[PDB]
Amino acid sequence: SKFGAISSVLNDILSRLDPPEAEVQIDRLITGRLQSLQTYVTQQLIRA
Amino acid sequence: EVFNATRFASVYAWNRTRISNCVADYSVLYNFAPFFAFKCYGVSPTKLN
Ligand SMILES: *[C@@H]1O[C@H](CO)[C@@H](O[C@@H]2O[C@H](CO)[C@@H](O)[C@H](O)[C@@H]2O)[C@H](O)[C@H]1NC(C)=O
Ligand SMILES: *[C@@H]1O[C@H](CO)[C@@H](O)[C@H](O)[C@H]1NC(C)=O
Repeated sequence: SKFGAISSVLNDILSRLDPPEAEVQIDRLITGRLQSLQTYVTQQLIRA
Repeated sequence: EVFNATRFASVYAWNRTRISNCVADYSVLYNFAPFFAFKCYGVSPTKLN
């Protein structure tokens, strides 16, 4: 999932844009993935 | 060839071109350019090759 960014692949966004502009994209990816992981952990806790 | 054409078309009829089956080296673009505006949006201009 692109999560509202240019690309959904960390390796290729890193290899396409320079750090001081791709930092926003990777931060967006980090937010999306962290939210998904939090959802997974919460559901796992409930089922446990 | 794209850079030293002598008859760049006007904006109302923006002439198109196709670049394929070749190795893109942008150092020639840097050479043939007293650059004034090189704002690159979807990609970093430094990292093109
Ligand atoms: C847009 O600009 C292109 C780059 O010069 C033109 O292509 C060239 O066309 C000439 C004449 O046909 C060829 O000899 C040359 O190899 C190259 O392909 C192109 O013609 C131009 N567009 C129009 C509509 O003329
Ligand atoms: C076109 O080619 C000539 C050949 O030497 C070169 O001197 C000139 O700088 C070129 N122009 C562009 C815009 O690339």
